[PDB]
Amino acid sequence: FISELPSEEGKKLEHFTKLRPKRNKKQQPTQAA
Amino acid sequence: SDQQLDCALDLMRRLPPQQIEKNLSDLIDLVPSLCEDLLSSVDQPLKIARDKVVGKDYLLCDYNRDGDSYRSPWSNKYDPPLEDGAMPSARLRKLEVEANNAFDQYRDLYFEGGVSSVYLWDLDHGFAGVILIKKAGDGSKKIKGCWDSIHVVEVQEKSSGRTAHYKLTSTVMLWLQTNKTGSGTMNLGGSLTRQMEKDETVSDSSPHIANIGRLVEDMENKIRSTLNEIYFGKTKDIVNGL
Amino acid sequence: RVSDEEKVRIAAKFITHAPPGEFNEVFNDVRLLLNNDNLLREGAAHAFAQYNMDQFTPVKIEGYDDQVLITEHGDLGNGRFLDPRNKISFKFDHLRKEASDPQPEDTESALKQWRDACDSALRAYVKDHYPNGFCTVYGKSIDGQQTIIACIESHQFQPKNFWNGRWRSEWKFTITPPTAQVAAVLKIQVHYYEDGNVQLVSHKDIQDSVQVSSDVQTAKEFIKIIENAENEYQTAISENYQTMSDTTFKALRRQLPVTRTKIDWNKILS
Repeated sequence: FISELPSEEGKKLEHFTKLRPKRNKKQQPTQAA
Repeated sequence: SDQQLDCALDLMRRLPPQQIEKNLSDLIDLVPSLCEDLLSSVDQPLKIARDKVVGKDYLLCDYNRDGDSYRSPWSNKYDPPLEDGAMPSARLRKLEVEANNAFDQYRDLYFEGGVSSVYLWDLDHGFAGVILIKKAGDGSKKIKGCWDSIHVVEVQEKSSGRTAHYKLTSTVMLWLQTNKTGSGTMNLGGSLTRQMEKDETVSDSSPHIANIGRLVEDMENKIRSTLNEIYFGKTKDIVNGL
Repeated sequence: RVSDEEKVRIAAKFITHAPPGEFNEVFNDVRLLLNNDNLLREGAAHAFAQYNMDQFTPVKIEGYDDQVLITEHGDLGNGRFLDPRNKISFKFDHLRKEASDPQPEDTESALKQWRDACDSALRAYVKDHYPNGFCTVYGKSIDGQQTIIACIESHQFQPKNFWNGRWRSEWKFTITPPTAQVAAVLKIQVHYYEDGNVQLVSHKDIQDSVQVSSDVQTAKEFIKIIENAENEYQTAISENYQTMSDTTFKALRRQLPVTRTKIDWNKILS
């Protein structure tokens, strides 16, 4: 320890929302909430 | 840092969805450099706001946000006001208005209530948009439910202007719970995400909103069935097998 | 900016909310996001142990057939945990979830007599009522009161199919002739995460009473209350599912508009 631990899942989860078109903002948020 | 992003998105796939907002704010505190990508790729329950100048409700998400303000689809104005916030092109604002009206009707016909909003934004060689729908069921009963639709569409017009390529990524979040807390409390909640792609004729009789309307309708009809199977069949058989 | 101290508090909290069978995935995610191994080790050591104790983690010990649950009730300090059935102590690596160095533990109390009878009756109950269940029974004095503590775990892990599920129940019998008050908490958690993230979370508190007689008679009454309460709760969950599917879900979105045709999008647009 500490080291990366084993997984029986076989494959990474895919993240479909990564591939969504991006909208550019003129200003970034103060807070996330 | 794409490997960071993947880990964060992997995290949101495992942490109780009953706590999405808090986990998203914690996660951003944990990795501040991911703020922008997290806000764009992590779906959250939809919040309702009132546009006071028009007297209609609208839905909040990252796609109508700028700074800490949100744009209404009715009045096309940020709230709190903004000096310089991202706006659709004048041509696209026009389509955004038609699309809001169209999906208002769609919502009435499929949901018979709730609230909907549509936000569009210009791309280099097309445009994108989000269709939002929020419908709460009867919250007065022992069990209550809520439904959030988030449909993000990307549209690439072909040069001839006669076909376009449409890319849909749809999230439906489904929340069911007991009104009792805590002892005897039961909460079954979360979301499913699906993708559809399609080339379509674009013409006076098959315009963008109609082609997008059909894809959203197809998608939602399919996901409703899938939700039924996953929530009330699959998680139930898992329970039964414990 | 959040302090390093806060970053690990957050990392620790994520680790404690890992769904069952997914500790390793959440740990690896958080380990990489924190990007400080020294900090993770100091600041989230507490969380590894808490997760295991809260989850009633079953562990196999070499040379004993019956797995033991890791709970707060068995924590003997300095990395060791009690196995009351087998009368041993064993080191537990909280990250790797491995038992080592088993050693005899004296018990004797004989709240032990009650402990052993409750354990026998619960073991038979668990083998019948669960496909893959484990249980551990403790006997101890808390605030000068002789208390039996029964813990049950049962899980199904299918990471290849993107789902995991776990049941836990903890039963406390506080021995006070002629009537023992009984307290319980029953918990279910199910996670499905193929092309989404859906979770069932539920728990139920039980309060009841048992007449206390002999160790063997009282145990059998103990088990009778457990069975009944655990059966009623399973029935309620299943009633709740039925209500959700045939009433609550139907109230959200229709299958088709009232005209029961798909939308005419030309007519909407005109």
